[PDB]
Amino acid sequence: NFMLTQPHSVSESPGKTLTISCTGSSASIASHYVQWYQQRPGGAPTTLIYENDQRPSEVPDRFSGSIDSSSNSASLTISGLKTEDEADYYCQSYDGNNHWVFGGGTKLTVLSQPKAAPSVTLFPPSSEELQANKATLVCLISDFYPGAVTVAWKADSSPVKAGVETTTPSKQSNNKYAASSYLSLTPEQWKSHKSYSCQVTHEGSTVEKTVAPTEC
Amino acid sequence: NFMLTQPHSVSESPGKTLTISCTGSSASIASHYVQWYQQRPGGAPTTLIYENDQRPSEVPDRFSGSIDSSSNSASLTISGLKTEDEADYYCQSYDGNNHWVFGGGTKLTVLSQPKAAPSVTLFPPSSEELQANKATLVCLISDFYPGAVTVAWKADSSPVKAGVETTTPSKQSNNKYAASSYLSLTPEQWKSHKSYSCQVTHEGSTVEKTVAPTEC
Ligand code: NA
Repeated sequence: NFMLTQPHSVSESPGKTLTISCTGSSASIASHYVQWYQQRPGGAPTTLIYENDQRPSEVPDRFSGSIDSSSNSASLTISGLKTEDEADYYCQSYDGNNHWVFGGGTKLTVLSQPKAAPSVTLFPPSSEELQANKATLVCLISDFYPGAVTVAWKADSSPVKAGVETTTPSKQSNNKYAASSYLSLTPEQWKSHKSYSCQVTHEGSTVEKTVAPTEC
Repeated sequence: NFMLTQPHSVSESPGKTLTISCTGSSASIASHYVQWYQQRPGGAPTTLIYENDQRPSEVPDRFSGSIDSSSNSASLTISGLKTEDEADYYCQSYDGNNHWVFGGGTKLTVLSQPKAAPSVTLFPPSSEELQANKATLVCLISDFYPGAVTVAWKADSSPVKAGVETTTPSKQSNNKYAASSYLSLTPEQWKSHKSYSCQVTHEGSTVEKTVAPTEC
């Protein structure tokens, strides 16, 4: 039935303005009231926006709500960004039976350092692995900021989904993020295809790397 | 100066008995009092044991602390593991100047599913990488539970710390955990050494793979 989708992450420098979206599925977003909550790490969530655009008195005017019926979305706009705004933000509404429905949440990053697109290194199966009748590709994703990427794999052009595992991005020692996606297959599938590809999307950046069985 | 070392992770089925050890370095464990704190996931830390073995009345008698001067260690024992005992555990004492000294912390898991040691797949630098005057080794760690590991690299037989980056464990789709570690070298250092090793520790069990520079 009805479900709410939010972006995983949003970013902006201090003093500027960003916006978090909340897109509904299977039903109109305008059918029920939409709420917005801020969740600092540990502690009670605070109500920022209720009934689409009404704001509690203790919430500053920087936070505003809106509803766009054209895109079936709710929007939380935050101006005059401060570092204290760094938190997780949730949108909430009701389904057909007036039962609660929440979004996945959005990590707000107040940019403290230069942005960085990831390095994408694709590894073919090691000879040791292939001697053990096993085959796994590893897509290493390193040195990106903020820490939100989506990975897509391809075999001989067509995309694959079965056998794909992607780890949650975690921080390296230089305050940048690292992650890795891996695709496990049988050695037959590995050789029965001309090439494999791993495609990483990081905001408006897309890198795709391609490997083929070794000829050496 | 004075340091306190705990195992990284421990686990056991409900109802059994488990001991977490805290070994001191550079000074005697019997010189100052030892505390044991418990941090449940997402909660505030509380005092389990203070002054080596004194127990606050609100703490169940299933907890107990001891001191062993022969091994220069303090130990927390939990008789009859309960589900609410799943938490992080810390030992704490003082140095010669009576400043706080904390152990590294131990993650305790009450087993809800079978324990599974990790698979460790070690990848050498690809040709596409060495073509670009770059070299990265990737250690893929997958299919383990509980989700807690520590990774250590070695060049030939000496431990290497510069260039290591390890990601945090992420829950795969089969309800087990995966993680990765990578070591970034120059193509000169890769060719110079005769072998590289990645050592993964999972609750006193260690898996360790080795690769050597072979042309292609
Ligand atoms: Na667990």
